[PDB]
Amino acid sequence: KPTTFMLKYDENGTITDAVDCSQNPLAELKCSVKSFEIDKGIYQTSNFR
Amino acid sequence: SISITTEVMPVSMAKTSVDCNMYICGDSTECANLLLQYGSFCTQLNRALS
Amino acid sequence: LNAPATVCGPKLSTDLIKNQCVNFNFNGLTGTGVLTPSSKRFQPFQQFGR
Ligand SMILES: *[C@@H]1O[C@H](CO)[C@@H](O)[C@H](O)[C@H]1NC(C)=O
Repeated sequence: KPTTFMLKYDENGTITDAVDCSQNPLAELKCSVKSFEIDKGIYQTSNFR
Repeated sequence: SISITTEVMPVSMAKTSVDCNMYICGDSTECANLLLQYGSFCTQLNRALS
Repeated sequence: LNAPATVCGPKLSTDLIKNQCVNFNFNGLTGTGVLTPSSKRFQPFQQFGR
Protein backbone atom coordinates (compact mmCIF):
# COMPACT_ATOMS: atom_id res chain seq x y z
CA LYS A 1 0.00 0.00 0.00
CA PRO A 2 1.17 3.60 -0.49
CA THR A 3 2.34 4.56 3.00
CA THR A 4 4.84 6.88 4.65
CA PHE A 5 8.00 5.34 6.12
CA MET A 6 11.16 6.71 7.67
CA LEU A 7 14.46 4.84 7.33
CA LYS A 8 17.88 5.00 9.01
CA TYR A 9 21.13 4.35 7.13
CA ASP A 10 24.28 3.41 9.06
CA GLU A 11 27.98 3.97 8.33
CA ASN A 12 28.13 1.03 5.90
CA GLY A 13 25.28 1.86 3.51
CA THR A 14 22.72 -0.57 4.95
CA ILE A 15 19.26 -0.16 6.45
CA THR A 16 19.28 -0.78 10.20
CA ASP A 17 15.97 0.67 11.43
CA ALA A 18 12.65 1.89 10.06
CA VAL A 19 9.28 3.15 11.27
CA ASP A 20 5.78 3.47 9.79
CA CYS A 21 4.21 6.88 10.35
CA SER A 22 0.58 5.68 10.14
CA GLN A 23 0.59 2.92 12.76
CA ASN A 24 0.79 4.57 16.19
CA PRO A 25 0.64 8.12 17.57
CA LEU A 26 4.10 7.49 19.03
CA ALA A 27 5.38 6.54 15.57
CA GLU A 28 3.69 9.62 14.11
CA LEU A 29 5.52 11.70 16.73
CA LYS A 30 8.80 10.03 15.73
CA CYS A 31 8.09 10.84 12.08
CA SER A 32 7.17 14.45 12.90
CA VAL A 33 10.28 15.07 15.04
CA LYS A 34 12.29 13.01 12.49
CA SER A 35 14.28 11.15 15.15
CA PHE A 36 14.15 7.87 17.04
CA GLU A 37 14.90 9.39 20.47
CA ILE A 38 12.40 11.83 21.97
CA ASP A 39 12.38 13.53 25.36
CA LYS A 40 9.83 14.14 28.09
CA GLY A 41 7.06 16.58 27.30
CA ILE A 42 4.26 17.46 24.90
CA TYR A 43 4.73 17.94 21.16
CA GLN A 44 2.57 18.70 18.14
CA THR A 45 2.46 16.30 15.20
CA SER A 46 1.57 16.28 11.52
CA ASN A 47 -1.17 14.29 9.75
CA PHE A 48 0.19 10.89 8.75
CA ARG A 49 -3.00 9.19 9.91
CA SER B 1 -3.57 64.61 50.16
CA ILE B 2 -3.74 60.90 49.37
CA SER B 3 -3.91 60.04 45.68
CA ILE B 4 -4.39 56.62 44.07
CA THR B 5 -3.21 56.28 40.47
CA THR B 6 -3.41 53.33 38.10
CA GLU B 7 -0.83 51.86 35.73
CA VAL B 8 -1.62 49.19 33.11
CA MET B 9 1.11 46.87 31.83
CA PRO B 10 0.91 43.99 29.32
CA VAL B 11 2.37 40.64 30.36
CA SER B 12 1.68 37.99 27.72
CA MET B 13 0.14 37.51 24.29
CA ALA B 14 -1.60 34.66 22.48
CA LYS B 15 0.23 31.40 21.81
CA THR B 16 -0.18 30.17 18.25
CA SER B 17 0.93 27.17 16.22
CA VAL B 18 0.95 26.56 12.47
CA ASP B 19 0.70 23.24 10.62
CA CYS B 20 3.03 23.80 7.67
CA ASN B 21 1.93 20.86 5.51
CA MET B 22 -1.77 21.72 5.66
CA TYR B 23 -1.22 25.45 5.21
CA ILE B 24 0.90 25.03 2.08
CA CYS B 25 -0.50 21.87 0.44
CA GLY B 26 -4.02 21.29 1.68
CA ASP B 27 -4.94 17.61 1.20
CA SER B 28 -2.75 17.21 -1.90
CA THR B 29 -0.42 14.23 -2.25
CA GLU B 30 1.56 15.62 -5.21
CA CYS B 31 2.16 18.92 -3.42
CA ALA B 32 3.25 16.92 -0.37
CA ASN B 33 5.87 15.14 -2.49
CA LEU B 34 7.11 18.44 -3.90
CA LEU B 35 7.21 19.89 -0.37
CA LEU B 36 9.62 17.26 0.96
CA GLN B 37 12.22 18.58 -1.52
CA TYR B 38 12.30 21.78 0.55
CA GLY B 39 13.94 20.01 3.47
CA SER B 40 13.89 21.18 7.10
CA PHE B 41 12.10 24.49 6.55
CA CYS B 42 8.74 23.66 8.11
CA THR B 43 10.50 22.20 11.15
CA GLN B 44 12.30 25.53 11.68
CA LEU B 45 9.12 27.56 12.23
CA ASN B 46 7.53 25.19 14.74
CA ARG B 47 10.63 25.47 16.94
CA ALA B 48 10.35 29.28 16.95
CA LEU B 49 6.63 29.22 17.74
CA SER B 50 7.15 26.69 20.54
CA LEU C 1 -14.40 26.57 -15.50
CA ASN C 2 -16.72 29.57 -15.76
CA ALA C 3 -20.27 28.48 -16.63
CA PRO C 4 -22.29 25.28 -16.77
CA ALA C 5 -20.31 22.98 -19.04
CA THR C 6 -22.19 21.93 -22.15
CA VAL C 7 -19.59 20.02 -24.24
CA CYS C 8 -17.72 17.54 -22.15
CA GLY C 9 -15.71 14.33 -21.97
CA PRO C 10 -16.35 10.58 -22.23
CA LYS C 11 -16.04 9.55 -18.58
CA LEU C 12 -18.39 7.35 -16.58
CA SER C 13 -20.30 8.76 -13.62
CA THR C 14 -20.25 7.23 -10.14
CA ASP C 15 -22.68 7.12 -7.21
CA LEU C 16 -22.28 9.65 -4.41
CA ILE C 17 -20.41 8.76 -1.21
CA LYS C 18 -21.23 10.82 1.87
CA ASN C 19 -19.17 11.63 4.99
CA GLN C 20 -15.82 10.16 3.92
CA CYS C 21 -12.53 11.60 2.66
CA VAL C 22 -12.81 10.69 -1.04
CA ASN C 23 -11.45 12.12 -4.28
CA PHE C 24 -14.28 13.94 -6.04
CA ASN C 25 -14.54 15.07 -9.66
CA PHE C 26 -17.27 17.60 -10.53
CA ASN C 27 -17.05 18.76 -14.17
CA GLY C 28 -13.27 18.37 -14.10
CA LEU C 29 -12.80 20.00 -10.68
CA THR C 30 -10.71 17.38 -8.89
CA GLY C 31 -10.10 17.54 -5.17
CA THR C 32 -10.16 15.68 -1.87
CA GLY C 33 -12.43 16.18 1.12
CA VAL C 34 -15.58 15.02 2.88
CA LEU C 35 -19.03 15.60 1.40
CA THR C 36 -21.94 16.93 3.47
CA PRO C 37 -25.45 18.15 2.61
CA SER C 38 -25.87 21.91 2.32
CA SER C 39 -28.31 24.70 3.12
CA LYS C 40 -26.63 27.40 1.01
CA ARG C 41 -28.55 28.94 -1.90
CA PHE C 42 -26.87 29.71 -5.22
CA GLN C 43 -27.44 32.17 -8.04
CA PRO C 44 -28.98 30.43 -11.06
CA PHE C 45 -26.54 28.84 -13.56
CA GLN C 46 -23.61 29.14 -11.14
CA GLN C 47 -21.62 25.96 -10.63
CA PHE C 48 -19.38 26.29 -7.57
CA GLY C 49 -18.27 28.82 -4.99
CA ARG C 50 -15.04 29.66 -3.19
C1 LIG D 1 31.26 0.08 8.69
O1 LIG D 1 31.82 1.38 8.96
C2 LIG D 1 32.65 1.41 10.13
C3 LIG D 1 33.05 2.85 10.34
O2 LIG D 1 33.41 3.47 9.11
C4 LIG D 1 33.84 0.47 9.96
O3 LIG D 1 34.61 0.47 11.15
C5 LIG D 1 33.36 -0.94 9.65
O4 LIG D 1 34.48 -1.77 9.35
C6 LIG D 1 32.39 -0.93 8.46
N1 LIG D 1 31.89 -2.27 8.18
C7 LIG D 1 31.14 -3.04 9.00
C8 LIG D 1 30.76 -4.38 8.46
O5 LIG D 1 30.79 -2.67 10.11
